[PDB]
Amino acid sequence: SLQLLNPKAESLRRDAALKVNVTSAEGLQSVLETNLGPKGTLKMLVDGAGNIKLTKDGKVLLTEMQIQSPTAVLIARAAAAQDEITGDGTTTVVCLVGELLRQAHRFIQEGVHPRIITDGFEIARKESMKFLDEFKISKTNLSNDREFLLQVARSSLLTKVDADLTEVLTPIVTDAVLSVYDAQADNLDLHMVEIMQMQHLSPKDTTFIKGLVLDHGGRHPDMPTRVKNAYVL
Amino acid sequence: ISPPKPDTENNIIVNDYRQMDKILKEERAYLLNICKKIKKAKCNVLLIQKSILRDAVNDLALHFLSKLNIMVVKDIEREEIEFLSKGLGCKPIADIELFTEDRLGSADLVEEIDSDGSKIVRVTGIRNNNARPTVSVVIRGANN
Amino acid sequence: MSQLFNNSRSDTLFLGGEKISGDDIRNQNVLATMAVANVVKSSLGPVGLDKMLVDDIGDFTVTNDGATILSLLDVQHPAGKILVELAQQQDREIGDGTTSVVIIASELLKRANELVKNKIHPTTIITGFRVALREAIRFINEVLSTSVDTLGKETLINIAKTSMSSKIIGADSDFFSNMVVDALLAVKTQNSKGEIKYPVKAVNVLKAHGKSATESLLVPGYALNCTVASQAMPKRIAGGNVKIACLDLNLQKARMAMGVQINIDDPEQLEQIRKREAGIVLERVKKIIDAGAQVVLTTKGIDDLCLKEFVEAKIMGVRRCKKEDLRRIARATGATLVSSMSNLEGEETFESSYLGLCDEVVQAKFSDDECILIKGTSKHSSSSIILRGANDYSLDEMERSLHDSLSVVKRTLESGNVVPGGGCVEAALNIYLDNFATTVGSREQLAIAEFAAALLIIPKTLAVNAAKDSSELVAKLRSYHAASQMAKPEDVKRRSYRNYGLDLIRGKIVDEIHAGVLEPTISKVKSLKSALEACVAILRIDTMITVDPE
Amino acid sequence: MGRPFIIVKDQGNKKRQHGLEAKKSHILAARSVASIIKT
Amino acid sequence: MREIIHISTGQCGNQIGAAFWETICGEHGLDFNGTYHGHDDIQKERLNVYFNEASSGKWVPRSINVDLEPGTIDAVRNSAIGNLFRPDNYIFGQSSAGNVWAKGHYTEGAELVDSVMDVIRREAEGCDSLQGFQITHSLGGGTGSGMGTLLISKIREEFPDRMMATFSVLPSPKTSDTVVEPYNATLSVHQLVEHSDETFCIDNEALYDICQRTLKLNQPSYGDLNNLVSSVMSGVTTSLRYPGQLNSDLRKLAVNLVPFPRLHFFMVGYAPLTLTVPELTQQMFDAKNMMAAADPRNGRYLTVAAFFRGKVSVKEVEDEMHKVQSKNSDYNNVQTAVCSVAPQGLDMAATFIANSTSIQELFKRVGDQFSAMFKRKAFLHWYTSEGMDELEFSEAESNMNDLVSEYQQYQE
Amino acid sequence: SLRLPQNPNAGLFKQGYNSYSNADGQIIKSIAAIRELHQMCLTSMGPCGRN
Amino acid sequence: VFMNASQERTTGRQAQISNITAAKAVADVIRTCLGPKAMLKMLLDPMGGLVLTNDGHAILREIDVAHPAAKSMLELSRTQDEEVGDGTTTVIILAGEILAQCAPYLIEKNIHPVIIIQALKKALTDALEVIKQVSKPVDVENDAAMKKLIQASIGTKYVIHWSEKMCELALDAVKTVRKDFEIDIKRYVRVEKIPGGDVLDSRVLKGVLLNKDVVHPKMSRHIENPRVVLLDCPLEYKKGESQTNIEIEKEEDWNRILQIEEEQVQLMCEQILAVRPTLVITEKGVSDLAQHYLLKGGCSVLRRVKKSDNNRIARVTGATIVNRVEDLKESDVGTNCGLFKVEMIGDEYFSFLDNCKESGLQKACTIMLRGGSKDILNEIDRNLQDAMAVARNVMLSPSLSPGGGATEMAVSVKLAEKAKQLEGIQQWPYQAVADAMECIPRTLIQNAGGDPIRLLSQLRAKHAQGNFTTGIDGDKGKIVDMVSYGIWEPEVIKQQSVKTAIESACLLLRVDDIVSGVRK
Ligand SMILES: Nc1nc2c(ncn2[C@@H]2O[C@H](COP(=O)(O)OP(=O)(O)OP(=O)(O)O)[C@@H](O)[C@H]2O)c(=O)[nH]1
Ligand SMILES: Nc1ncnc2c1ncn2[C@@H]1O[C@H](COP(=O)(O)OP(=O)(O)O)[C@@H](O)[C@H]1O
Ligand SMILES: Nc1ncnc2c1ncn2[C@@H]1O[C@H](COP(=O)(O)OP(=O)(O)O)[C@@H](O)[C@H]1O
Ligand SMILES: [Mg+2]
Ligand SMILES: [Mg+2]
Ligand SMILES: [Mg+2]
Repeated sequence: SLQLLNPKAESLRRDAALKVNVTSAEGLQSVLETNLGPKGTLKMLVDGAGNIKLTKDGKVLLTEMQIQSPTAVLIARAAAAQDEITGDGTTTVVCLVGELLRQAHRFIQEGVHPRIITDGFEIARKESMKFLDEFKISKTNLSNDREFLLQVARSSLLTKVDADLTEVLTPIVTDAVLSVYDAQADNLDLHMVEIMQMQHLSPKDTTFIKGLVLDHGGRHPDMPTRVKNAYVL
Repeated sequence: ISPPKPDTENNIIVNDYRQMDKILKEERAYLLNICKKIKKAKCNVLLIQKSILRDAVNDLALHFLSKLNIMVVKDIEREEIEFLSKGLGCKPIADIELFTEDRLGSADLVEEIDSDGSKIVRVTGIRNNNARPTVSVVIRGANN
Repeated sequence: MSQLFNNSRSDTLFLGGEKISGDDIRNQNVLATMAVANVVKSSLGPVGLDKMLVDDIGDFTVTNDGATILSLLDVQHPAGKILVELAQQQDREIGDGTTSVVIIASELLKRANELVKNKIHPTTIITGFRVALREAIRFINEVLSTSVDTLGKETLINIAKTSMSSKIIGADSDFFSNMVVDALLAVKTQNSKGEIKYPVKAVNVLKAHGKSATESLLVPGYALNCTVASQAMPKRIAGGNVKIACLDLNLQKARMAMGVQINIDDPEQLEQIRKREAGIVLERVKKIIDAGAQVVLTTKGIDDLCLKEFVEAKIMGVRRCKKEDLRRIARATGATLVSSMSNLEGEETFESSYLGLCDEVVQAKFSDDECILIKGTSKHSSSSIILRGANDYSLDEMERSLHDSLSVVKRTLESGNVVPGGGCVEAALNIYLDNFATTVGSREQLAIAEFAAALLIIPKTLAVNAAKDSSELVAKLRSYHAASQMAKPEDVKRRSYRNYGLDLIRGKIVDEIHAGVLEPTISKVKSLKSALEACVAILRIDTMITVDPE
Repeated sequence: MGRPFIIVKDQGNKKRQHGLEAKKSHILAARSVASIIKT
Repeated sequence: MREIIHISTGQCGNQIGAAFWETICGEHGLDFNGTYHGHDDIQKERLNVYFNEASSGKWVPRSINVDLEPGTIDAVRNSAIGNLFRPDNYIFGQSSAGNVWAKGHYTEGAELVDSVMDVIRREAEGCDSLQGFQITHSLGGGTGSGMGTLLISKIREEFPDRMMATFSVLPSPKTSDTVVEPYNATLSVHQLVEHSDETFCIDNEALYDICQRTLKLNQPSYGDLNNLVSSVMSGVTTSLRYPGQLNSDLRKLAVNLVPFPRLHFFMVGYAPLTLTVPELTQQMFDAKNMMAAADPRNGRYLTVAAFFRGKVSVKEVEDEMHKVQSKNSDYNNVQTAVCSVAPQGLDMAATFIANSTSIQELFKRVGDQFSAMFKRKAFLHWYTSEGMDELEFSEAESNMNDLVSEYQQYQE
Repeated sequence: SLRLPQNPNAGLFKQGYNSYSNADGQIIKSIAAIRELHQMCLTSMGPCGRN
Repeated sequence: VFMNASQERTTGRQAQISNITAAKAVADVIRTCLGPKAMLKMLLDPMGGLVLTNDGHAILREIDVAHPAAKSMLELSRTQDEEVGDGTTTVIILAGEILAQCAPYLIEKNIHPVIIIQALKKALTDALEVIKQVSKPVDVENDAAMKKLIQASIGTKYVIHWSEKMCELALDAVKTVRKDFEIDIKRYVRVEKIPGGDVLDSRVLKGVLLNKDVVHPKMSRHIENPRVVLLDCPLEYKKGESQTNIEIEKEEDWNRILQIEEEQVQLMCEQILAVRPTLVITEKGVSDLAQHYLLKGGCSVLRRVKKSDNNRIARVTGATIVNRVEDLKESDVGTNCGLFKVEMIGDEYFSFLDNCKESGLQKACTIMLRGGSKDILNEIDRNLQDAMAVARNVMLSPSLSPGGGATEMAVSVKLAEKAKQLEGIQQWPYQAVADAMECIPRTLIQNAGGDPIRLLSQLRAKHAQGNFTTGIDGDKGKIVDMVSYGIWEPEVIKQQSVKTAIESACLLLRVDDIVSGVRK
């Protein structure tokens, strides 16, 4: 139907479109399968010249390596969009879509319709939302437990970096987050917490500064370097 | 017939604001008083040649010429000016100071007639003191 | 038909292309004519079918008119360019018979080339056509019929069906024939000292693909395709006697004339100059707002600085548009198009006499489009046509089809005399000219006889487009017509035959008066003359000379 | 009818002549041969 | 003032900027390592306009090259001219604008622009005399057009006065295959006019004609085009980096060449496209040397400004002007700027930049494509999806009605 | 989203092999295509047939 | 040679054969994209994006066919989308069949392409009659039936599981845009997207949603009763229109020139503070200095807001588009603003404007979408356009036609019965109209997996005897009446499907020859 209309085109239908979505899903799953977990493997990305950038985040792997397949670009936007607002759960989205397609494809080969299969996922999803209410546990913020925040910080930091970097960088986050809670209880992440690059002695020498650090100083030599009580303007 | 812009470069300077207002007023008057003097000679049809370095008839001037019932025709070739003066017996007018009634021609019905997409301005009847009259013959056909 | 190309000659050295002579030129000219005549031969009449032409960018054009299909066919041959420009001359003048005049010229060059091969000179052939055409126009005057004893607008309705046919909207001719006749009676104007000339490009066409061609709404008034300036303005002005102000003025922020270079020594004058700039624009609007212009029309655009007062005063704004549409709005509403607002006295002002008058104005939505519909004009009536179809290419076909239909009824009202259609004119001129020149005898009898046969190609072309037995109809046509011309003056029935002929739908001989097939007399007048001059231009060519480009 | 129009093979190399001008080259071609051996 | 930053955005932007720096560095003298092997004061005493003296004299240009396609930036960087630019300057982020004003622009302004405002700030804090910014964008592409529009706006906010010069490359109707080129080029000018202060129009279609006519290269490569664009840029910048007073410094250029605010667009003119001042006179004003598709003879010059180079006196140029004004009167306008240094390779050139009503042709064209070929609301869903509405397009066509009008208003 | 994955059964039968199965539309492709040659034998049928 | 043509002129009968085969090929691409069990379609555009959908209109936008007859079929989806907004695949799939059924005759029984057109207009005239008779009216104010009417089109999409929320989402949005005849337009319907979140918490909120934050940090992030005032102009000193050139002679002039730059922005700010607004929304950019004293009164300054987003604010807050600041009064100031609040999302900031809710101008609103990814947002946004399109037809036309192919099958039965009494030459094309109208239920049975042989035979046996509301259940694949099934669609979509499909056939049937490559 498409060849007499368009003189040049490509068309897959009714068996290859299903194999493509599953094969591309299993292919992209195998890339990020090894990175998931604390003992996962690191992954560098050197593009043109040899710029080097090292991380285990699936978003950096997806939003730096160009991809041609039509299925994976939707997994890239899905893995990116979930992480861009939440900041966690990138590879988990790829593993679910990476596994749920192959786990349903065996039954498509058996001859079950795709419509009623996806109807089962939706009604099963509503059961998980009802299960989140019973599965979660209430925690009162008035106690101001600093040990509870330390354990939450080590969950993500142990996954990315080793224990040497986690122990020294964990209280840097806890001291920054301890000041977030106030009487208004309005959370502010982008304006309050920032990151700045500085090539210095080593990664282990990261320290916490309660005030605002600036990347510039006094141009003239005679201007004072250190000031005890400085009233800003 | 155009806004004043003479041969030597003319740089207009506006020092106060009343002056912006005035410059406009004075112009809506430099075109008006010249058109007012055309009514004094009761000249009913004007024929302008091809204008160089500026527009022949300003769009602001057409409002004064259109309300007073004056036909305006521009973009006439320069060599044809000898033809019109010789045929109609009308001497050309290069300045309003020399614009008088005796130098103008006459006609019974100056009319643009249109034939299926061809616009024609034909003058019916010529009477003048001229020993060298003119003649004009149109051509019609299928293609050029 | 030409083979074995002419040899490059060493004795005759001309720069550019080689010279070629003999009968091959008139064979090549006729062969070039058949290349274009076969294209337009199929799309003739109601049974005729048209073709498509792509523009090499995905776009295409499904065209029924002979002028449009030849305009896109850029003919490199010189002889074909004569017929291409003739159709561009035909549709602009009369707007009818564009396909027939090319088909008549092609059949003339066919038989004229055959007569040159029969060893008679083209000068005698041209003299045979001119004396024959002078008798043909004399015969066209004999077969005229004045409209009389007709109930209402029936003569204007059924004559439009002949022009409405051979299109996609011929099935809906019962619905479009009323509004087309009513449209031209709405734009009646007296011009040039008593000459009632109905005009077009006065009636409008708006491309709104949507519901169907059957439900095309005739809005009794003027329509304009323009977007609203500000969306906060009201889309419906209530109350009668709505005043319309037509302008050509620019309401955009003023800038003083070029040759002006401001130079000031005092710093404090910058407030004031700036103010004066905006102020001139506002004064210019402040006088027309106080005049009560409910809906202002303009050609040059309006910037947001002046749209505040229109939103505050509930005035509708109008953006860029064509220069010609505002002239007819002023004529219908009674306004006057002002190129530049001024006064004969030494002070600017705005008079109330420049305002128009209409009953109602509203912005109707044609399914994606903003169009200001004006209805109930006071000074002169107006009309607009809302075209609807399946897709934009059909709307383009509806544009030129209505332009042909409007043009036919336009020339119908210029001259009350009419002539029947359906090949009866060509069938009668054939037998009339065959009887002619029998007394002349010697040489011009063969030239005029083939001329009489050249006009029969139209009833032959209409028959084969129907995919029916053509010679069965040609036997009925010519014979019936002959039996009418020969007859006594005193024979009612036979005389009537002179009136009827070919039918393309049912395939039998029926009366054109009851069927409603009718054409104007002006459509045939000056059509054979254009085909005659088209035949003369190619027939007199002996040799062809081509100069290569530098 | 199509753009190809062939009746005999190799129409590009084969070229006809006709009319009075075609015969004119033949007699004038004999003058060149005659004028060489005329002396 | 003393210095001007030079932003380069887009694949066309990066290419033209790399060519421009390749020209500039060799002009007043620096090996691609930054070291200065030049002779002497003349080439060094205005080097601070575009280079930051670092301790140790490793001059480094002040340029911010940006693109949403890692690849173009990468290629340029891995190539030669890869030691000069500081590694931190490049700002490049996946995926690709996708050749869409709407999408590329909004999406990555949302990200790349933040990073760019960050780089434009601190690196520049480093100077004591910002004068303005020079942007090289392509009017018709994706990243360059969209981002350019966003950045121009963002910068203008963070630097009110600072002049803003652009060298946008207008699209080629014939050689720009992509169909949605006009529909972007229109949305870009919508905002270029409201913000910019002086802009130069370069048309690839015009560049092809000059490449094949004068140079006679059989097939133009983007390289050739880039070299010619580079030469005009170099002349205009020398108008700046060589001690001089004739049009000394950017702001002056603007004042001299801009009669009224809403007319930024200039027609570059450069010769000796492959010598005596009288010889170069004809080459500058030849209708074929314009790098703009529109014919300037049919149009009208408003303010002319010719930038000569090499050995030329005051009077060579003045006498030439007197002779020329006399014959092209129907077409008193003049502005001369003699320089002392000479073109790399050639002894003397003469760049030509005149405002001309003829640009309105190059805009009547683009408006015709934009409207007529998108009355059918073609390829619009790509833009409505990103989030921007169609009212914005109506505003865009409306503002070109305006531009055209202006040029028509200054009686062509 | 530029280049397809190229049908990963391409490791199977070579590019010269073309499959035109059903469901895809083989019957519709065939019955129709042969209507051209069906008109050839139809026009050449009968005593008034065309050679 | 001769003019640029005559490459290969497809003339005679083979030209029309290619058009019927080409027109049939367009419907075969989206044959499976109909019914409740319809499959999705991922199309790859050459720029780099992706379009995931099953709507025939959105599919045919991205496709490109190098054939002129198929492009006329391509444009029919724009006829349906920009007229109602629902049933675009129904238009493409019906016409294919009409051109196909008429083909046998064109190819073999030699009926000329004009006699078929005359037969179709009488079939078109009879089609509107039976569609008018088969449709039953329905009350417009019944919210219980309106929710079931809106979700008829949602059932053929992915969000049928969230149909309980989408009908409430679409019903509240349509009544907001509805003006008290009953004309509404989707240009104010804001399609702003938010990637991520759950569909359950997604809700419509009265007012607008900006992508920007306040400029200065001291601006109030929570106002009880905002008073919005729209500005068009730059709030900053601008160069100005004419050739200016100040010439400075004394030393006390340049500091005066820079001082009046400060006083002019004071003059325009002080007159804005005559009414004392809380939020000043400027169209163009803002200066760092004027904002400073806008602060010395209690206003709030934002970045440049495009025009579109201000015309919605004008109808929400009731303010007017204002450019001249000297003519600012107290009457044109926006009021009755509910609440102001700014949430933190990692993508960008978002400023919320709520309305007090308590005739006048029609109110606008912004519908919040909280999908899974970017493609899920664009998928759900087109569902709202297809769902909200249904709500317009019931207000413009209170008639309601039965769904599930019962309307088109009713056209098939009456045209088949009346074809016997229509004896003549028009009988063969008139009877072939019923053959295509019975295919739009046949496609539902094929997608459901049932046998359409016995179902259609059982359908025609019960359609004449049982009732006029009989149809096929797409999920179960059995004959179930539409009254008990409780799913209904408007009658306006049935009119555009029959009109556009037949009118498309009348155009394409008149095609004689195809000549490609003439000129640009
Ligand atoms: N004058 C000139 N124009 C160029 C050159 N290279 C590319 N272009 C122009 O670049 C335009 C398209 O490139 P861009 O729009 O910059 O591409 P892009 O959008 O940055 O690329 P992505 O961000 O990956 O989509 C075309 O109109 C070309 O005319 C060059 O060397 N010279
Ligand atoms: N309904 C009809 N009955 C008989 N003859 C008709 C009918 N309609 C058109 N014709 C004939 O077809 C010829 C061409 O008509 P048309 O195609 O409308 O004009 P054109 O030749 O300008 O395209 C006319 O000369 C007319 O006699
Ligand atoms: N639940 C259903 N059961 C049977 N038929 C249905 C059902 N829903 C829709 N249809 C049929 O599908 C056709 C198209 O409906 P819909 O999918 O909403 O429009 P579109 O074709 O534009 O996607 C309708 O004519 C209707 O008869
Ligand atoms: Mg994590
Ligand atoms: Mg006609
Ligand atoms: Mg639907």
